[PDB]
Amino acid sequence: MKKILIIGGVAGGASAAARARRLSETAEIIMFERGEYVSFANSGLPYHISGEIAQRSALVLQTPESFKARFNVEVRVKHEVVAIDRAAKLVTVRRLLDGSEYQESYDTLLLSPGAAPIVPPIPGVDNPLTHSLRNIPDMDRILQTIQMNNVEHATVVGGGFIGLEMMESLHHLGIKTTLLELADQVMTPVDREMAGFAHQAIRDQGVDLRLGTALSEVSYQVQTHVASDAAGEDTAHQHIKGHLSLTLSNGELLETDLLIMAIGVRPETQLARDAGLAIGELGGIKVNAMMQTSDPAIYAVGDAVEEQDFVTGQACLVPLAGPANRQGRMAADNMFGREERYQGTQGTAICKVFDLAVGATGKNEKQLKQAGIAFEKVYVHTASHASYYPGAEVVSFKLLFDPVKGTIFGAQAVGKDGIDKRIDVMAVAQRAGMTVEQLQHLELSYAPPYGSAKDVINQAAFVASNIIKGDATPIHFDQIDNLSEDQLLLDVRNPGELQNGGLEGAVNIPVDELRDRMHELPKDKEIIIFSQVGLRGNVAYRQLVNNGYRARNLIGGYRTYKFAS
Amino acid sequence: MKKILIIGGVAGGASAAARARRLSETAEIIMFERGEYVSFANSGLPYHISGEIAQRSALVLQTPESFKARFNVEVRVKHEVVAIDRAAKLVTVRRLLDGSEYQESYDTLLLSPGAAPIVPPIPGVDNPLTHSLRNIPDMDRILQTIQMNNVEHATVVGGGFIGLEMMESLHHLGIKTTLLELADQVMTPVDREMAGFAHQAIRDQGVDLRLGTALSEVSYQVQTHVASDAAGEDTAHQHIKGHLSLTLSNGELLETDLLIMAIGVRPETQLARDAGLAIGELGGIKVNAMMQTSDPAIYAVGDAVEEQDFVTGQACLVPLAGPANRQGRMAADNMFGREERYQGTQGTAICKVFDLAVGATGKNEKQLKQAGIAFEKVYVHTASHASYYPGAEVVSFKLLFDPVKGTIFGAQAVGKDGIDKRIDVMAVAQRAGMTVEQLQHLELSYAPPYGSAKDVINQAAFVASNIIKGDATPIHFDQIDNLSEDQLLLDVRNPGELQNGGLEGAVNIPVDELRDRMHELPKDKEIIIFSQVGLRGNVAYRQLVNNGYRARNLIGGYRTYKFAS
Ligand SMILES: Cc1cc2nc3c(=O)[nH]c(=O)nc-3n(C[C@H](O)[C@H](O)[C@H](O)COP(=O)(O)OP(=O)(O)OC[C@H]3O[C@@H](n4cnc5c(N)ncnc54)[C@H](O)[C@@H]3O)c2cc1C
Ligand SMILES: Cc1cc2nc3c(=O)[nH]c(=O)nc-3n(C[C@H](O)[C@H](O)[C@H](O)COP(=O)(O)OP(=O)(O)OC[C@H]3O[C@@H](n4cnc5c(N)ncnc54)[C@H](O)[C@@H]3O)c2cc1C
Ligand SMILES: CC(C)(COP(=O)(O)OP(=O)(O)OC[C@H]1O[C@@H](n2cnc3c(N)ncnc32)[C@H](O)[C@@H]1OP(=O)(O)O)[C@@H](O)C(=O)NCCC(=O)NCCS
Ligand SMILES: CC(C)(COP(=O)(O)OP(=O)(O)OC[C@H]1O[C@@H](n2cnc3c(N)ncnc32)[C@H](O)[C@@H]1OP(=O)(O)O)[C@@H](O)C(=O)NCCC(=O)NCCS
Ligand SMILES: [Cl-]
Ligand SMILES: [Cl-]
Repeated sequence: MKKILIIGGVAGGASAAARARRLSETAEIIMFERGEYVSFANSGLPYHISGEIAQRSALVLQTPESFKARFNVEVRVKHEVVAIDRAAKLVTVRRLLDGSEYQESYDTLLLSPGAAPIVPPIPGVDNPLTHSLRNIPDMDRILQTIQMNNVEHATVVGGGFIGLEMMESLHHLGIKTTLLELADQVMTPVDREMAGFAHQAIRDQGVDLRLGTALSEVSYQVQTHVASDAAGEDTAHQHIKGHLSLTLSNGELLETDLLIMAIGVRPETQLARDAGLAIGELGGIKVNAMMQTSDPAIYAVGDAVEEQDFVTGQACLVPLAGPANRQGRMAADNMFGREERYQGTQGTAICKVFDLAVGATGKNEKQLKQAGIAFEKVYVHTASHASYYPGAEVVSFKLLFDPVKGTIFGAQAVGKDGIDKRIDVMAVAQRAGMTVEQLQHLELSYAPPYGSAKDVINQAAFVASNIIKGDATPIHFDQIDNLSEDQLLLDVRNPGELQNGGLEGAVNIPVDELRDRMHELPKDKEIIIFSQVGLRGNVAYRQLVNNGYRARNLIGGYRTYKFAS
Repeated sequence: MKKILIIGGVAGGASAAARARRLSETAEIIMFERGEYVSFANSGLPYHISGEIAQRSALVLQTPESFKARFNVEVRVKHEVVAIDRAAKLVTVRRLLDGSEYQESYDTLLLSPGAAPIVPPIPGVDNPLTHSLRNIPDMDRILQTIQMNNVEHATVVGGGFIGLEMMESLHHLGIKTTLLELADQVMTPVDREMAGFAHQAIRDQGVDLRLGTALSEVSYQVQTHVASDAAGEDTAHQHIKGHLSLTLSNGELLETDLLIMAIGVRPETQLARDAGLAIGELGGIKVNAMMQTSDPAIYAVGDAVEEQDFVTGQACLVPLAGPANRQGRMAADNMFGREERYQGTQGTAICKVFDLAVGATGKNEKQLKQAGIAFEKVYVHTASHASYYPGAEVVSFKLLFDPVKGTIFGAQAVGKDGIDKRIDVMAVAQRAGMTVEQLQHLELSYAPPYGSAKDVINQAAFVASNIIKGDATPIHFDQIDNLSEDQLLLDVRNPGELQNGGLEGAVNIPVDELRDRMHELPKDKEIIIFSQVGLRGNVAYRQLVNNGYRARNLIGGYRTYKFAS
């Protein structure tokens, strides 16, 4: 009989306990959870706050009792592991109900303690109106402040998925909200020009979005005066729990009834550092492909561990649920001696931003330049399904690739429909090792309500392949303001379109008149073309190079350029 | 100048015309179309009938004048090519206005004449109330008979995708509909147990669905009595364009005001036969992977041609638009000497069936059985996204595979949401050569409005892999009604579920009471287990097999079983 101990009872740990039982009826399996619940839906938390998930019960998927009855796993809630004594193969456990302590032995241990919200060195940030969100109790504390302090304005710090989901929820409740992000964008897995779509959706919701802005100080002021009907004052706009006064990195003041801190999570490494387990250079527990720590009897999974990046093989931190469930499953396997290797993380993710979804997988352009990896990029703006059918929405899609070998580095997409499907297709093609040239041959579902004869993904593969083969010559949005004297900017859109915007200094020849008016264009200038989304631009470009011009086409067209600034 | 001639100005021909122009400004390009429209949305026609697509102009994507302005292609509408003289490189062309003819020389010809609806040898089939649907004038004639003959009841023959779309579209106009199909199922790309979900959806809408049944005779009866208000009669339910009396294959009479024939299409091969071009055994034009016919100067693309099945590499006929459009473009590359090879057809398809979508890629189990290829299947019935999030729907998913090599032969999926996404991911996985064991490491997008932490596809990969590894032992819906004396049937649902249907003779032990009650099961029999969807069944199976019983779990559970009859 192996005795298996599991630390943490949610995505990594609960996943390991269940698989471990299916693998062996003779193992004793004990699972410790310092909180009151196991198997709850962390991802549900922001949606219960807005009432979108109306029922609290929907957030709890198993109980200690249901884990005993189904899996004969002893789940101990309110029991926090406080030490691991490796040589003795004993853990010390604390019963949070009374503070008493006991020890328990293991043959093998799995650590899945997750990652804790990041506490920023901001004076005053510890106070009755400031909260992070990790679990059900942090959610109740948020819900309680909202009710009790009559919250009418809230501020969210941080523009990753947790902070956008909080921003969205609080907006759902009619709360006026301010989002502060220190970066120049929300959602760092996408690149800044892709984020410009979400920035405008956020601003059209009346949210006060402050990018490039840090929170420097928090001042909490207790309310000393309770207004009352009996004293004939208005009480509707009163805050009995107090007031926050925020000082920002530019000395401006923000007044707020509630502050959500959502600036990232840090792996839970204290048990593991106290036990002498190796920690990586990002601050996560270090594990081999088999998710074994520096002690071969101890395994670790999920948001506490560093993972290998699929694309680069380098270490990364990717706190998502998919990888933690599949890791917990595979450490159970390994713990019965199956030697299964985890295959690295692409960091496939997707976040709801009001009516938009913003998706990415693999590496973005900031991560590629930083590691010195040479790359090329394309943009398409193509209907989510046959345009002539109702409800079609523009998907803006970025593909990043090796301009020689055609390796896929990453893909990003933003828009109001079909985003999860395009990201999921690129995730599988990258994982399977397909090159951009091979992407051209994908054979995806087409009927008018669901797709289009040539998909979003096929169009992107043709535009990228045309670059790789020398059939297209690109210029990008960040190059096109900076033209030299042997370049002539040509706009191939129709004249009426120019009023929504265009570029300073452009000659206008509409694409469908170009073949005839082309002698107006001198052959001793490189002609720098642009259209609305890049498509008519390519047609023109082809016409020109077929006639001996030197030319470039603006990838993603004016649309990309416009959301890039 | 190369002189390029193109027969057919829609999906194959038009794609090849536009590509060919991007390839060369000097090439003379002439494209003949026997009808009045080029580049029209064939797929949109049933949708404009219903009024789902409100304006006829949405079905027309180019015009001869747009094709000449943008691409300098001379489109000749109402010109029909009536012969090819290959040895002289001349086609004979008929002007359908006049009946006059001429010749036109070519350097290279492309045939993309499509496929014609199949004409059944039924007596009486040719009459004014019976119509098939290939193009805009077909569509207009159906609309005309609808309005003129005050259609209140119609009959559709054929349960393929066009027949299904026309049934929905008629239902949508308030027209009572009967669907007749000779096979035992609608939508033959999917297996009969998957189409059972579609049968229920269609019946639920009050459509009269008759599987297994052919049309034997049609009788058209012209109307001699026009009811009038002046003679004080009810004019409301009259049909001045007459009446159809249909005789069915089992003797029954069916009376209807309109008959729609959608029994499939047949490649247009007459021109290719008269010219001596090779024709394959399925009756389509025979091409190599460069799209070239038996004459090197003559290419052929689209519905008129036989393609190469991705999975087996034998011949098939797949009349679908994505392949047509990518074949056309590659043919034009080949005409300029680029020697590109098409990579075979997976048959990826999806059809909207009322609220349901039914999709497939690859080979089905009928087709694998016919070719004598050894396979295995799994079913899963998994929420389309996190089910604690509103809107989740059940995706019923079938994976066909090689039970020893893990090769992916095909996948099928039915449900009200997320179908296009799951079939797309499978088409990508199969195309890139992943095996079922590799599917388990797919990292798909997860946020609650869009997926779940383990996607539908991961769940199906785990269940197939358990079977390959020997960790699961399947029984299927069509074996479970048998059962020898060495076998015992165990339902592991909860007692209240047995009220919604069960399997006669089951012993019921709920899985959550099974570890304590297991001694009730004798160990000298194989315990044949079922739960609702297969999931609790697997938990059970593992407990028994870990205690030294012989057992099998029913794959897809009672749900797959139920929809199989
Ligand atoms: C609001 C929110 C929304 C999210 N949305 C998504 C999403 O949409 N998509 C997605 O992929 N991911 C999302 N995530 C992330 C996903 O929840 C995590 O990546 C995943 O839960 C990590 O699993 P884990 O097992 O590593 O850690 P956790 O799920 O954090 O589980 C760790 C458990 O260990 C317990 N514990 C820690 N130390 C001890 C100890 N010493 N003794 C006993 N118990 C201990 C903790 O209390 C915790 O309950 C979201 C997270 C949050 C907070
Ligand atoms: C109602 C309907 C709905 C459909 N829905 C879908 C769907 O949802 N998804 C999907 O993938 N596919 C769908 N299809 C199929 C798809 O439209 C076809 O696969 C694609 O059109 C075939 O392209 P093609 O170029 O081979 O044929 P076509 O589009 O049929 O074009 C051939 C053209 O050649 C012309 N022609 C023939 N002979 C001559 C001649 N001798 N001279 C001059 N002209 C000639 C014909 O008039 C015709 O216009 C649908 C088809 C129909 C009819
Ligand atoms: C649910 C949870 C308790 C684990 O239980 P689990 O039994 O391993 O998981 P599932 O219910 O997903 O079932 C998976 C098993 O069922 C099997 N299965 C799934 N569908 C099946 C079907 N229809 N038929 C037969 N077997 C099936 C799978 O193969 C797998 O078993 P295996 O691992 O032995 O191959 C756990 O992962 C969890 O606590 N997660 C919720 C919390 C969380 O993830 N939070 C993160 C952010 S939201
Ligand atoms: C549209 C049609 C005329 C062909 O036009 P086309 O110019 O080849 O096709 P598209 O608009 O799809 O453009 C594809 C081209 O633009 C390029 N492109 C697409 N988006 C781009 C972008 N944003 N930037 C740069 N280039 C882009 C692609 O690379 C491709 O050019 P390439 O083939 O030389 O690589 C033709 O397919 C047709 O008549 N279809 C309607 C009929 C039909 O298909 N119906 C069947 C059932 S609905
Ligand atoms: Cl454009
Ligand atoms: Cl079940």
